Amino acid sequence: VGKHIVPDKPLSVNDELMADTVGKYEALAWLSGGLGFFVGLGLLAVLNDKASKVPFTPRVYPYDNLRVELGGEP
Amino acid sequence: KKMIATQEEMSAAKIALGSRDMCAHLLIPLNKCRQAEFYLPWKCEDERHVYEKCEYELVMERMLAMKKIREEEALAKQNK
Amino acid sequence: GITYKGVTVHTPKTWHTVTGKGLCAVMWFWILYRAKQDGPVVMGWRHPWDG
Amino acid sequence: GDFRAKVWSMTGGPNCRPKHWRRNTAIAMFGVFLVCIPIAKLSAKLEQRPHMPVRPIPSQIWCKNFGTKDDYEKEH
Amino acid sequence: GRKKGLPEFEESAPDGFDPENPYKDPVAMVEMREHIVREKWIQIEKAKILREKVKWCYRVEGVNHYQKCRHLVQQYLDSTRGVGWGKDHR
Amino acid sequence: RPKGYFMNRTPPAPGQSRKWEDWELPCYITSFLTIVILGVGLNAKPDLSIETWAHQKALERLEMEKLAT
Amino acid sequence: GGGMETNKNKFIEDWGSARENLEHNFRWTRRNFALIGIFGIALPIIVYKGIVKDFHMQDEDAGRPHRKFL
Amino acid sequence: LEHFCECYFNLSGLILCPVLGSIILLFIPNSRIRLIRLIGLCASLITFLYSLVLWIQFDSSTAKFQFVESLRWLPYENINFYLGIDGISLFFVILTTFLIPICILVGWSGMRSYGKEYIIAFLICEFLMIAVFCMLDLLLFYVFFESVLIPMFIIIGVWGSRQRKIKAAYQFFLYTLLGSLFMLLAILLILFQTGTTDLQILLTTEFSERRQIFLWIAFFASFAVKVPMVPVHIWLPEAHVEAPTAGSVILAGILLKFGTYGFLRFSIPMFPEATLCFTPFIYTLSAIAIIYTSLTTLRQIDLKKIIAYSSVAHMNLVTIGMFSLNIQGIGGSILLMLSHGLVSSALFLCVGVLYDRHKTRLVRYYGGLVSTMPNFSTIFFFFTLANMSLPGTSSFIGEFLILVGAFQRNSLVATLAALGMILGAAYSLWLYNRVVSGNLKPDFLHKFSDLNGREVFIFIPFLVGLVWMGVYPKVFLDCMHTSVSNLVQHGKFH
Repeated sequence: VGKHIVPDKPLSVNDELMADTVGKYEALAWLSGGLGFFVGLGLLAVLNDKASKVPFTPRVYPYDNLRVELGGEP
Repeated sequence: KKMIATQEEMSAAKIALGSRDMCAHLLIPLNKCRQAEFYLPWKCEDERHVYEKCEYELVMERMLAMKKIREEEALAKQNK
Repeated sequence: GITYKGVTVHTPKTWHTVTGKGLCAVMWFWILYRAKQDGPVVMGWRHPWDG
Repeated sequence: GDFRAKVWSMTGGPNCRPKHWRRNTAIAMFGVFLVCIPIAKLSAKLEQRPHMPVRPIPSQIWCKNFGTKDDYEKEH
Repeated sequence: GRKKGLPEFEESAPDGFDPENPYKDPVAMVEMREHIVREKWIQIEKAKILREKVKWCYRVEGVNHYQKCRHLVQQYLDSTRGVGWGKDHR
Repeated sequence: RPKGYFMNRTPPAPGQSRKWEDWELPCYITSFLTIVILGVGLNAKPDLSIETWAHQKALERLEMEKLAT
Repeated sequence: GGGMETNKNKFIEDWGSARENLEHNFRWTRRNFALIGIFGIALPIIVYKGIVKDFHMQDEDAGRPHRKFL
Repeated sequence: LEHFCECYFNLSGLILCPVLGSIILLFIPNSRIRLIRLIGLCASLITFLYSLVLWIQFDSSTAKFQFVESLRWLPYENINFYLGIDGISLFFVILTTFLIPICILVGWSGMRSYGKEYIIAFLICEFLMIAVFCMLDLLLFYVFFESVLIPMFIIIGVWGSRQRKIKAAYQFFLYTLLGSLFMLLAILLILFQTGTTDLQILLTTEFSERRQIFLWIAFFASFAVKVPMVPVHIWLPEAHVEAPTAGSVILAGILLKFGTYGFLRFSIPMFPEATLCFTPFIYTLSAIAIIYTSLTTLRQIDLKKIIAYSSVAHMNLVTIGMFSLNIQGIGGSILLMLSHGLVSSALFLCVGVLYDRHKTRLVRYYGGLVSTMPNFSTIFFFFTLANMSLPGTSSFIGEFLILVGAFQRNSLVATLAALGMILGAAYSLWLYNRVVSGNLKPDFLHKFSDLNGREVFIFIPFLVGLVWMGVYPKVFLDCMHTSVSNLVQHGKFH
């Protein structure tokens, strides 16, 4: 805006392309811990087995559980 | 509770495949007014309440059915 | 506007105060009314088909 | 700003205040309504309603394609 | 100059083609390739017409499409297997 | 008046007209011919595409095999 | 002050000309052996075998012997 | 056997038109600039109109070569040659005839210093290129293609911008000559079997599997230098960048198509068994090139180097579709060919507009051009979108139809090819924003001019072309499907 800076020093090769308080691999370590929270909860859902604790039977629909209405051979 | 609404009647009322249960008969007059009364919540309260009473009893029956099954797993377990 | 050691805060316009008060008031009246009719139902005490 | 006053753009540029913008705006409104005419006739000729509505609708006046696709074994 | 109307082609496969030896009659080998292309295009348009029936069956019948369009779906799916130049050879 | 000039050409003297550059007339004439040769020619040429022929052939073969058995 | 042509910058132009003459600086270092080995030979081969195996799996899925290639 | 066509509009007159223009210009004094310019422009325009009429009388039901006409070489009549087009080559002739007048119009302002030599070279290029697209013989294809090297060499070396044009022209001529010589070896190999090089005949002659493989490899070497394919693609950057704007337009819009057209006209149909055995090999090279050269495009700092590097990625998607050997693959490959010949040329035209005023190609010098060149910025953005295969543009039609064709043959190559969508969008938008968006840099550039009347007219047929094929590609697909269908069915009988 005010004044673009004219180079006075040789430009680097990766100059066309050129997160401050935390390092690179440390950030990955923290993020894997957060993704480890999601994995841990998924395993608890496996061990909870809410499928083995359903308080009602599966629905049973009339006319052969809607065989013809669901596209089954008349 | 026995099927009252036949396949043709449910097909004629274009009933969603998930709602062809045992209270399909009470749904047809409920949906008929819903289209007629612009799906307004403060209308068809009578037709809605009979249908909701149905779908509640069907769930309770299937809840009672599972209670008996739950009460039979323990019979096997204590007789191990 | 009312000045207090340099800072001045202008009084809001009348219909902005009225509309803000009224619309929230309709909301409170809406909630108290719907709690009157559905509070028992959602609290589980009764059923819509009871009667 | 300063040089932007010598720059021609279709959108008008920064701070565009044409002197006759009202008569221009209405001429635009008449044009768009005119273009909306052939679009409506093409739409009404191209609309297809397989099911008769439960109640009469605005489109039962300008559109004549109601309940015509019943024999879908003949579609080609 | 060309006469007004649709193009006309011989309906039957060129006699002179030998399936065991196709590089024996040069003229027939070419007219046979053209015939096969035209035959395949008829099958493609055959399925495309069957696709239109399924489309409007689904649109007309609504939630009753599974029981009502069952036959049209079967016909259309059978036609698309071994059609054109897609994932089926012959 | 608008800001700037369309295509950055200063207007001619008042009462006069812009002088057309040498390329304008041959390019404008060709553009008109291009529209007329394609806009009318493409719509007037017969529909000899293979798809159009096979669609008619598919309708009759479906007719002959449905009317017959 | 005058002329539409850009006011060249010696460092930008040296930057620009360095890029155009990169083949003059190529030395067979360990880094280049690895990069050319991994990305000039190994990766093309892995991709080719994945593509061929994709055909072969289609062959056995359709009850047909594996297609010879190359 | 004389095969003279009954049609009034035939291939011979279209061939002769630019030849007559060139012969007329050699004798006109260079002092008569106005006359030279108008003669060249009118000749090119007449040729374009003739090609449109050739489109009008086209039959989209036949698989037989159309407007077929013969030219005798000897009174012994042993060696007789034929001209003809089909659904595969018609649109390439029309594109050549459309692009040549654009090239004459681009250098209109500098024609005082160019001269008749500039218009003559482009007219001779046009005549040779149309001839190449219209041949039914392997031998004449070789002669006329090998002949295009001389005028392109002259165009690059004389009207190129910097002294790098020397190296660029050298590399162009030598790479193309190597490929052409390999094709010549294949043409003599075929001749020894057949006794002839006539396309209609060799389409009816069976080749042994071993000879099919060997002939395919010699045809491959020729066509793959012109595609271009990795690793013989490195001549294209220097050549396309160092050339003048019209030279770049011809190089990328027409000359690049000769290799993929040679795959469709000769290699694929003539050797159907060899084509199948080499499909995984073609898929690997094409997929590597799309991924590698797109990532290279990201890191280029030159306006023209970015656009030129983009063409390598697009042409290798074209090879993927044409080797899928189905209707969507081949039809998509042809449509992308024509669309690329429009989008790439227009993008080269956009950069040429900027280089004509400012005489720099470095991206870092530009920036903030939206506030000084809004009309150029709007046109630059549209063709930037067309280079990303945006739906609505012509290049999306070819791109998706190829991905459909590749998916039904190999899912893996379709997935690797579809990565062009992510990478192609990355560099295209990065280029547009670094040039047009942002703030001006008055230390580098402080004097600007938007597009003039001639530059605006140049872009209009390009804008109409991409939108037209983008939203209604049926006019093109209708005239191609019969020839495309017979290309796919060639070699099998079930």
